[PDB]
Amino acid sequence: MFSRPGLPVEYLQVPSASMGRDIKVQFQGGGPHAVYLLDGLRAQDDYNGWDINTPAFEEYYQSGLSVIMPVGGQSSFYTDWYQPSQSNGQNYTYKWETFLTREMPAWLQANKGVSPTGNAAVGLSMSGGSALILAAYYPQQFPYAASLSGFLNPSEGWWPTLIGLAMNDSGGYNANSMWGPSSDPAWKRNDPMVQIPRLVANNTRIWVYCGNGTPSDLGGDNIPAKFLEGLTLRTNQTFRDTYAADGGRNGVFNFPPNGTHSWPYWNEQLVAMKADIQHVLNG
Ligand SMILES: *[Se]c1ccccc1C(=O)N[C@]12C[C@H]3C[C@H](C[C@H](C3)C1)C2
Repeated sequence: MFSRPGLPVEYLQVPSASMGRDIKVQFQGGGPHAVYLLDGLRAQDDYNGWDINTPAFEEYYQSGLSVIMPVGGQSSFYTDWYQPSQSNGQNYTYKWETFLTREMPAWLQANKGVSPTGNAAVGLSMSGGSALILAAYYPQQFPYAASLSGFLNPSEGWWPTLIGLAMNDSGGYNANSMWGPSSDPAWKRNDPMVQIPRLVANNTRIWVYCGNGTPSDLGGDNIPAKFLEGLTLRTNQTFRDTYAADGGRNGVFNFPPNGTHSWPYWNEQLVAMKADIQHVLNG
């Protein structure tokens, strides 16, 4: 849990005009290019889950890369929502894509000397897909994206229902307020599987971790674990195969037999990809 004392970790308050509030960002300056470490479904407002559960700051200290951990955004999918969640009295609209792609990089450039371009987005659970979507639509910002136990085909089959159940359980957030009903174009727009051709066209460097066993942040009380595990396996296989079929050739896939959907394995992936990110971003 957390990193060793004495590191140059700063707790920053970054204004978001789109959300009408400051967003807390934990930051370790270490070079003009950065790794954006995105949190999972149950993201809290005190610390990013990467900091709470891993020594990520310590691991990337003196790596030649800055580390950016935005704080907050429970159940947000790091996306721009249509409107506030109508199930929990949310009193503003999540605009996390606007924050991550416009507001935050402008502020970090002016205040911390971080380049708005040539960075990596690394996500897990909820934010695995977010990382891939950010790279799909903002390739200059994110030539590198990692999805660790992400939801790779959120618009397909039972996934919109299962994601909705999880979002409601995680703070009472309503998926309808986010991307509309499952027939709405926003579901396909934000679906990594559907956006494979963008990832291929831009030659995004992708790193995908597939986990085994008990699901992370998925479905609800009614859903049998085995059913969910089977859906996850088949969706992951479909993503890897479709990426290849669509001409993708810049993706590193990871499926260790003992790997689970858990912080120790997500951290192992973060450690494993460090040299890769250094090479891609810094030469
Ligand atoms: Se990520 C995933 C999901 C479903 C099936 C297979 C995989 C996957 O990445 N498999 C491997 C197998 C071998 C060769 C490649 C690199 C390692 C080891 C994982 C692909």
